[PDB]
Amino acid sequence: KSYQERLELLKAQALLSPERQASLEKDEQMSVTVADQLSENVVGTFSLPYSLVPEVLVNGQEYTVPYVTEEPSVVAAASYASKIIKRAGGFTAQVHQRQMIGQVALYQVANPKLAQEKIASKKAELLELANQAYPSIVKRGGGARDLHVEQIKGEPDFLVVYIHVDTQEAMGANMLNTMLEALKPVLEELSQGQSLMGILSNYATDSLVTASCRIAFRYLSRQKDQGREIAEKIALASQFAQADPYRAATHNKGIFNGIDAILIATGNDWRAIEAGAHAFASRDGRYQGLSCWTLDLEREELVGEMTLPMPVATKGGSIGLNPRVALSHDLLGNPSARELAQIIESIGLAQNFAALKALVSTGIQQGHMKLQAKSLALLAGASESEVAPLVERLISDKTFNLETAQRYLENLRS
Amino acid sequence: ISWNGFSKKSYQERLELLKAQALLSPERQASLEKDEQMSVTVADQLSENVVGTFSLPYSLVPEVLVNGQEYTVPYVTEEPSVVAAASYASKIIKRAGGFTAQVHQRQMIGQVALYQVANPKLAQEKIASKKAELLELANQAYPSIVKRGGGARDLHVEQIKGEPDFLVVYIHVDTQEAMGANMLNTMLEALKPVLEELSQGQSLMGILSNYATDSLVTASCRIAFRYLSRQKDQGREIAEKIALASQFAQADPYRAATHNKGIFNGIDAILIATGNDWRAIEAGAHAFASRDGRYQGLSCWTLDLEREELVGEMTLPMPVATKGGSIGLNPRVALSHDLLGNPSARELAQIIESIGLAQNFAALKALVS
Ligand SMILES: NC(=O)C1=CN([C@@H]2O[C@H](COP(=O)(O)OP(=O)(O)OC[C@H]3O[C@@H](n4cnc5c(N)ncnc54)[C@H](OP(=O)(O)O)[C@@H]3O)[C@@H](O)[C@H]2O)C=CC1
Repeated sequence: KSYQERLELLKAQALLSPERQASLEKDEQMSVTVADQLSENVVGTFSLPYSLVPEVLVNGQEYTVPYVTEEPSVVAAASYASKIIKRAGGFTAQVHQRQMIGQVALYQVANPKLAQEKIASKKAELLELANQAYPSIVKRGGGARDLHVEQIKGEPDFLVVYIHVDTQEAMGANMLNTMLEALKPVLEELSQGQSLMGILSNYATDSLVTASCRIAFRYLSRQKDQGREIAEKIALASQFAQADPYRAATHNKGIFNGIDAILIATGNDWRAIEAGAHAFASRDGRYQGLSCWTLDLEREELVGEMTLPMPVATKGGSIGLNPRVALSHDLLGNPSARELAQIIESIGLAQNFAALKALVSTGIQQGHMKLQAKSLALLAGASESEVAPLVERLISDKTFNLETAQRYLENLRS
Repeated sequence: ISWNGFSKKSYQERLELLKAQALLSPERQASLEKDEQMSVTVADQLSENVVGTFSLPYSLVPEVLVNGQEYTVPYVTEEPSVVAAASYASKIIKRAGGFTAQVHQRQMIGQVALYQVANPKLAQEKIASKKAELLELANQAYPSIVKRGGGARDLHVEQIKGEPDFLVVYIHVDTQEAMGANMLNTMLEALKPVLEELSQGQSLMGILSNYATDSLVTASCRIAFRYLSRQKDQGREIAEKIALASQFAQADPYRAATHNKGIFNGIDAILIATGNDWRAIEAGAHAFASRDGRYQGLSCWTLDLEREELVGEMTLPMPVATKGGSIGLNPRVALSHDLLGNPSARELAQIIESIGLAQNFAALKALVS
């Protein structure tokens, strides 16, 4: 469909209220005046494409997901993956926890063991102090929930106080930074040490979210053995990303083609999600692929699963200022942060699935066979003028290999 | 002329000050003054299912001094204080002589993964013995790049034991001003048949790698203590605390993630402005951060007590581009490159690397002060 036909179709689907639909048809943008409130030294605005990924089925609810990407084929891939996985029942997703982590680092602590025990014994008192430093969140039902103290040996040694905070629908960088700043004096007195910093942590292991899918082999190919072969290769591709960091970077980049597209569309901080997830990818001592694809040979199903820190937000940042971000949240039915996180996780896994399927699939047939035959021609030692006759003979056979290329090369020259 | 007063100037006055700097041609200045955006029609050719466009702020970071050359850096970010921090850091570091940056190598890596190789050692030697023949085969698969002076330069083979074992053929390719995903993927498709024949194995995939360790770029600065504070000794204390914060990021992954995020507030901002793939740079760099077995901070700040200097350094994979993709289709991306003086990709990599370190400096300074 054309651009305009896409708008008519979206209008007929009634996914947007009449006002939002009109806004989108006028392609309403954040104004320079509002942009001037989001950033500094603003001299204009910058536009990217805004696309829709239909039929994203998460926990039995179907969504049309907005994407902002400049990379060709990314949206098409996500739509393709979503369609297949919808046939296979959609995604199942869950939030394990949703809390943000902040830390105060202390140094020059003469007696770290005692300091650790003193601080741990004042846990409730210190959590009450953080809550009083930012009193709005407790009134609204959130707040600082836990505290842990760790010694980190090295050059020099650090004593690190971590707080775990329920920030509800917000990202909470300012909340944690305010709470941590209030804790510094008492943490110094309790430890008799020096406060180095108090800052939120983007290694958001209190906000893990998991999505999965289960794809019968028949959705991968009609030829019974073929679908199994595609599934087997996708699992092998997932295993390869576990073995080679050079593959892992590309595997995970492919996930974030999708994730970053919907983060931008929803006003979320993708540098934060990227950092937390790529750090999560090396928690076992090696940088590895973030998702796992495995075979269910008994059920003949390909199983995909991906766990990430996904501390996204539905309030704050530009979510209220950029009008198209507001439209994106409306388009999704105004999900909570937890629901949004589960949608984003599914999208990331969908994006990954389309990449792996394309990576492992072979045989352009008509054109691929001439590519194959020319490579074998050259390896056989064909010179420049011999290549075209060679390829022509090869591709005209039911099958061929290097030995065929070499034998025909000898016929050519003899 | 001076950039003083630029942040407090109105939008209209900022544009006038930019005009006074004579950084842009009449057409580009006009384009910016009308805030010209990529149209829906052009967007419709860059992506699929397009139903509109999405706008973000566009800002300038002036006085970025890299290898004796001064730049006005464009930023696209939605996070308050990011542009201000980068501008603050850049001015201080310009006072301190600016950045020194160098490109160690500029090549892309692609890989073919082979499995079911009965004799990996033999396959490894057979493949190595046809190296020159394989490199020429790859170059003929994408002959336009060779006409421009690039192409496949090297090829090596590794056994990666595991479940199962893989035999991996890596190619190292000079992609010139492009990122070269299509170039490498095309060469790799051509290599699959012959690599399978040589190895007597099965090709699993042939794809470029975003772990771009053949494209490392290093940037550094040396900031006298007196540029960190007017009160003198306070400057040394700030230097000491920034070095400590850098060390904390070597010790705790919970800190390293935030440290590295803070770097990419800046890097991704200029990547978007120049039409480059920020997922690719993010992935390779975060992968680089755990090369020593632990996820660690990507930059190092150290005290030079003897010279009374705070020293900053950062090495990253930075395979950025000046040709291809949306580069040139989005009118503001074309404008961003003109704004930088149309740097080569190598030059741009050095500017971006410097920007990331500048951003990092402002984050750490604000954190410990
Ligand atoms: N994991 C990944 O990163 C992957 C990314 N991509 C996406 O593809 C794009 C990057 O791939 P890429 O191959 O670089 O882009 P292109 O496919 O568009 O190829 C680059 C084009 O620029 C031309 N050109 C002009 N000058 C030069 C020069 N000095 N050096 C090289 N080329 C020049 C080339 O030659 P000419 O016009 O004369 O033929 C060619 O047409 C990005 O959008 C990326 O996101 C795609 C697949 C995988």
